[PDB]
Amino acid sequence: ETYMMITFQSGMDYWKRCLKGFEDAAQALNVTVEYRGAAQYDIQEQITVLEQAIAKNPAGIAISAIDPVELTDTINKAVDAGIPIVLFDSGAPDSHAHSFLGTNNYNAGMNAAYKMAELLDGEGEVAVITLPNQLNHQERTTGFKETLEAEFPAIEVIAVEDGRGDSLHSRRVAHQLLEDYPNLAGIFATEANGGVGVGDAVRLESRAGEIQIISFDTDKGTLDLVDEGIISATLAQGTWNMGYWSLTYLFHLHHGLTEPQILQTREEAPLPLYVDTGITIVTDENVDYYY
Amino acid sequence: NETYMMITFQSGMDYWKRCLKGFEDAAQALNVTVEYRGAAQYDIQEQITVLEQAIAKNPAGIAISAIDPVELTDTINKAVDAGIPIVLFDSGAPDSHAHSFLGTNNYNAGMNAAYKMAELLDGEGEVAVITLPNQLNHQERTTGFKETLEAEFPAIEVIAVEDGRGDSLHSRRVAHQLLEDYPNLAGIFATEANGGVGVGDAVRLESRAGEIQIISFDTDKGTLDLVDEGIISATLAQGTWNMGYWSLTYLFHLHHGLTEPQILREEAPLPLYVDTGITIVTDENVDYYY
Repeated sequence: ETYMMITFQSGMDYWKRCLKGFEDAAQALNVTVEYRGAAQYDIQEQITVLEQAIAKNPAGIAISAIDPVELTDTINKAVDAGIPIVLFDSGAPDSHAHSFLGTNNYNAGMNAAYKMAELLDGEGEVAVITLPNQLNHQERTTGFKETLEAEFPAIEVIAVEDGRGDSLHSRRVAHQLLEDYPNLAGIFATEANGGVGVGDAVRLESRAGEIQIISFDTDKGTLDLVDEGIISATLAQGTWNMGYWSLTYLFHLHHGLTEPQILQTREEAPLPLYVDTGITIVTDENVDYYY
Repeated sequence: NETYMMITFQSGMDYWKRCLKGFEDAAQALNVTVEYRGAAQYDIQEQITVLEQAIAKNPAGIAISAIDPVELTDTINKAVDAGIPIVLFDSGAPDSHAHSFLGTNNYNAGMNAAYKMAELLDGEGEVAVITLPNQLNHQERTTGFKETLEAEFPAIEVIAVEDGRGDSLHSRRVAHQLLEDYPNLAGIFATEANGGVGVGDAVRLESRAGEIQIISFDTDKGTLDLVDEGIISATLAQGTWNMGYWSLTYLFHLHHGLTEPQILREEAPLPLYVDTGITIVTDENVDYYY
């Protein structure tokens, strides 16, 4: 009885706490886990990994989909094959997977808006560095923007720019933003590499902490920048929760412990649709517990 | 004697039975006891007292559906301050310090209704909504339905949203008057079970019994009968077994400190929200909901 976790950019640190929750639930439940993922950020490689998982016919699969649409046919394949499968971290809303466990990215952006307004005393100019073509980053940016337009009319969003998931690139972008906008007070990076490059731009310009910076996730570089007073806050996603509750949900499904709802098609919906695994604000106040 | 309490209002109504089934199912597996208590009427002060008494009992946890999103917050926070795990299910209290909420996402339930209406109408036509204008859960369904129509389905216009008052007879009068006022009306969404019954009955009394598409809410027998009799096109069922089972499971995790919480220096031990799902029920699956 083995439950499989499937990722992308599989060696990345973000997954380590996902996996830990997953192994904590499995230890609790006396079952086995196997970790897998595409080593690169490559859709066809994640399709191969998932296809390979389905072929071993495990007790269940938890997967963070690299793309909300281009993995769907493979996900439904698992479902069709009678394998319990849940999404975690990144979803595929049109697929037939049995649950999604992860961040409400709109609300995450809303959390960042309130934190920003607090750091700026309710006024000032802000910018976003994000990934304009990724849906989770788009929701993050819309949550932030819409929350500020709604609750903080004295804070104004003056740019949303593309940090390309790349620190050097985000630094050049941040730097250009600091030139173009004399009174820029705050920067929200929706993506970790973006925040690191925004922190390097502010510290290379001797402006730590004149410029308020909010970033995402808890990579060591992000936490070092926060511990050093450069990045003001980072949003930590509930990765342990994703792992612990995905496993749990897979186990329940596998052992038929739920009373499924019955669809028009007479197929079964044995799980809740969505588990919001939370978001934590990390500042120097709490940075220590996140290493 | 490890005991989990489920607290409701109008506690004897059929809505709750499947929540309690779910709760009891989780307890049985875990070898723990449950108690079911509630305001027997629709009465705010009554539920407050029921919850104060539960707190006094010092259970291993409390799951409660809050009769009012505001008026129960101070009592809920008393449970929290007393060190008793407490989760909301079904009807929330967003401003309280409760540990989690397990329940429908009403905006999304409205959106699901919109997609199914769109499909029923081949994406075009006049529709009306019958709702509770001053209730937040009903505002959310109406909004989710309208904004999904606005954005995704330009050729479907909702021509009216009407107050059904939770009373069918009134909703009958309303559907009838709607049918007179809008000759080309193709559909009606009722966000509330009694509106849906009133709409159903008006439609059959006018022998429109399949040229007006009707979507309702919940799985009251009155509703499911109209679905089976081809009068109601679909009804939206909440994941009430889910609510009870995962509430119990979450309280048990809280009570025993079974999670790794996120810090701030105070711990956040549970996922904030569990979306327990909405299922579209037509004559195709209606049999499984009795």
